[PDB]
Amino acid sequence: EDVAIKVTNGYFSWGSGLATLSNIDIRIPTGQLTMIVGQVGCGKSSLLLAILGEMQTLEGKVYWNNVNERSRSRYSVAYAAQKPWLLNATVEENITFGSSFNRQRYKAVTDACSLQPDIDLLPFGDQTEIGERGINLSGGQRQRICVARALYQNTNIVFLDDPFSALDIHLSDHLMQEGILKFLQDDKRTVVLVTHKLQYLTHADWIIAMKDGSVLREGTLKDIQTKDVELYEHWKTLM
Amino acid sequence: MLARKSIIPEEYVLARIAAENLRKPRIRDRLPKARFIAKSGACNLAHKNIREQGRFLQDIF
Ligand SMILES: COc1ccc(Cl)cc1C(=O)NCCc1ccc(S(=O)(=O)NC(=O)NC2CCCCC2)cc1
Ligand SMILES: Nc1ncnc2c1ncn2[C@@H]1O[C@H](COP(=O)(O)OP(=O)(O)OP(=O)(O)O)[C@@H](O)[C@H]1O
Repeated sequence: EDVAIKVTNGYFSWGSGLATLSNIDIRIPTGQLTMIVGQVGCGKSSLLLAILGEMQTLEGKVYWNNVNERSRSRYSVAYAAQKPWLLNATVEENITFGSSFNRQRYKAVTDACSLQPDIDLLPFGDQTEIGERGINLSGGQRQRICVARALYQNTNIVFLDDPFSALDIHLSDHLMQEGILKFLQDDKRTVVLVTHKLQYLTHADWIIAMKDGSVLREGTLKDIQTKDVELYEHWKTLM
Repeated sequence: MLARKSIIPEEYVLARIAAENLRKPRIRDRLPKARFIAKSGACNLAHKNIREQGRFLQDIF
């Protein structure tokens, strides 16, 4: 039903040898905003990747049944890792990423990404060649371009990994939260956001926790805050 | 004879001005719209895959 992924693996680890994703179970709600957040150092990015299918699964069980599901994930999940990747093409071509042009979708995403002054200040606007072997930009700008490209798509499922960590400022993080709320929520696109800042968890349809392994279910915040882990509530509310 | 057989110096030729600044991609070199009948009153299409009916000696006459 709501669960868009299903795993019960005993180990899904990189390379060969001792596991790093040992003994996990997970489920991602449909239309969710699962905020997989934990201590920095173990679990998150590797979990997202191994779910994408780019790790040496040692004890996993095959289960991928979305709404009407299935052959190898059967679909295209947008993505943006902790390091951005850009084509060496125009900003418009970069964002479009091989799709039908749509001034509505593109304009809404440009407004929701707050990159307009950067585009205006470039010598040719969205027609300017970007990326390596081109005009070089700052890390926050590149994060914005990557998340904008991952936004304007045709994929019900979505993924992210620390999209605000390299942002220009926490004010820009609030702006990106507002844009995600305005555009993502208008649709029914499964989003799984990840960020080391715990303040932004509005409408948390699920909360997966990681500390050398999964902690508990992706349940609501209300049941989470008093599920025999009060230190979690203290740490999250205090900061 | 054998101009540039030695082929080491490449992969780092920096982008031209028209490359990085994106002045070259302004092509504006669209082909003209295909007419159906020319201005000279001659129809100009291209029929293809027509089964050739050979020739006849009557054609020489
Ligand atoms: C001219 O060589 C010879 C002279 C004398 C003798 Cl006894 C043997 C040879 C010989 O075995 N030759 C190898 C065959 C050969 C010949 C000439 C040329 S070439 O036309 O001078 N150079 C080019 O074509 N380069 C183009 C452009 C970029 C890469 C693609 C090809 C290229 C290849
Ligand atoms: N692509 C990779 N190949 C091999 N090892 C990796 C790779 N990515 C991470 N690791 C290692 O595996 C361990 C688990 O990484 P994990 O994905 O949990 O990092 P993370 O929690 O996302 O950290 P951060 O969010 O700071 O990047 C880490 O110690 C890391 O050094």
